[PDB]
Amino acid sequence: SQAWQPGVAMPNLYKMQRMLLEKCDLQNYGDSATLPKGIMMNVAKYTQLCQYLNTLTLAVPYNMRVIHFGAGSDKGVAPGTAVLRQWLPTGTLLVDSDLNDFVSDADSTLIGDCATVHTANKWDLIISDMYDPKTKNVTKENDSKEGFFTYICGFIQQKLALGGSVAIKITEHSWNADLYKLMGHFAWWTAFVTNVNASSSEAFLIGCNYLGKPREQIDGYVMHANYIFWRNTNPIQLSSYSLFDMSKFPLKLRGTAVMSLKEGQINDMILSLLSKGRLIIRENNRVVISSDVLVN
Amino acid sequence: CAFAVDAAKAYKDYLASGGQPITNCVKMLCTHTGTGQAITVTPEANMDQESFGGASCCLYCRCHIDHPNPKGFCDLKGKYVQIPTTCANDPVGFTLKNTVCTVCGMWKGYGCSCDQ
Ligand SMILES: Nc1ncnc2c1ncn2[C@@H]1O[C@H](CSCc2cc(C(=O)O)cc(-n3ccnc3)c2)[C@@H](O)[C@H]1O
Ligand SMILES: [Zn+2]
Ligand SMILES: [Zn+2]
Repeated sequence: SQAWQPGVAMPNLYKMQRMLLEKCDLQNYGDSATLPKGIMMNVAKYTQLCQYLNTLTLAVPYNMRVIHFGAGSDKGVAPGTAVLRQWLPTGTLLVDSDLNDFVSDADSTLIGDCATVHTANKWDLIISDMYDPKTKNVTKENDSKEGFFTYICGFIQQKLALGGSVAIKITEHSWNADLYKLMGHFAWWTAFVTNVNASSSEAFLIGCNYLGKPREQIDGYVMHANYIFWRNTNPIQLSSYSLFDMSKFPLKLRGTAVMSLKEGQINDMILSLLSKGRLIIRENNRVVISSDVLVN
Repeated sequence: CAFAVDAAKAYKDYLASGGQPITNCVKMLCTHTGTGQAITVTPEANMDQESFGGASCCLYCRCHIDHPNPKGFCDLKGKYVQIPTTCANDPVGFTLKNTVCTVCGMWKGYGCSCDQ
């Protein structure tokens, strides 16, 4: 039983299908996990996300750079950032952003639409919880959405270091075909469902070790249909079990090497080191970010 | 003109009047086998403490008002604050009303043993 895992990743055989898109109808739709006393869903959820990320070959350089989109809550704080800061090695540079105002434990916070966010440097890890509730319209076709997903695809392509990783929240209706297609530009990818929120069609699309080029061709319409089919036929038992064992939570400080290499200089030897979580390729300059402000 | 908004004093008086404390402080999952010190770089609660994200327990952070010292600096933001479990219904109140021993790192009167 997977009730003792932090969550369930999409099995590889489901990725290889060619299903057509159906409505998502979860068996455990009504249920809820009993959270430890006084723990928020967003804390439990990010904790399980990080516990699962602990099992992947994440590159963890010195002076790791992490940016977290969609980090505000309607109550004005940043629970997910607090978990990320707990998880990431001490001294990791963590940048925060959201449309609405909030206070945060991040080293720096940018308020505004994500499309107004620009950074000079590249990043080692991109986390997104962005979600527009206006997409849960059950009465029209579920097509690929753009909005913030268009920004995210561009941001990954332009500002994710080779070897870096990504976790982008999706749901039944909040998804994007190009983002799925981008998953084929990583050494490995999955859709991860946390055990505490397994009654929701939410998942985190995780791309692990960016390679900058297609490794697989992935039709993103087919793959989201596959994801829904998996969710539809695989009820996941709600569980908060993994929340009670935090002894091995911190991300393992791997000291992963950072090099500054040029596009024609990336071997199959380099590609292979990237694939193993042993190499980050980016400049190591100072981190500079800004938010575009429209004046009247 | 010596006018300075005094939010610390307004909050204490709000509590005394019987007002419900500031909510939605960000409580962390942790082992509860930690050093028990007051303000730390990662959650550090012991068996009788809860650990919270710093910014969410700072009165000034939470009210969107300036921090009371010349530099604008906040010593809670980006760290974790350990709150005695019996006071965790009001972490903002707790961090305001209490002081961190400068030699052992514990809360004076809640773990600091330096005056025994
Ligand atoms: N384009 C964008 N640029 C920058 N930030 C963006 C962008 N889009 C979204 N965000 C940010 O994502 C965060 C998490 S979604 C919050 C939410 C969830 C649910 C849910 O779960 O059902 C429901 C609601 N709701 C709204 C009204 N009645 C309910 C809200 C959030 O703080 C939001 O501002
Ligand atoms: Zn503060
Ligand atoms: Zn002391």
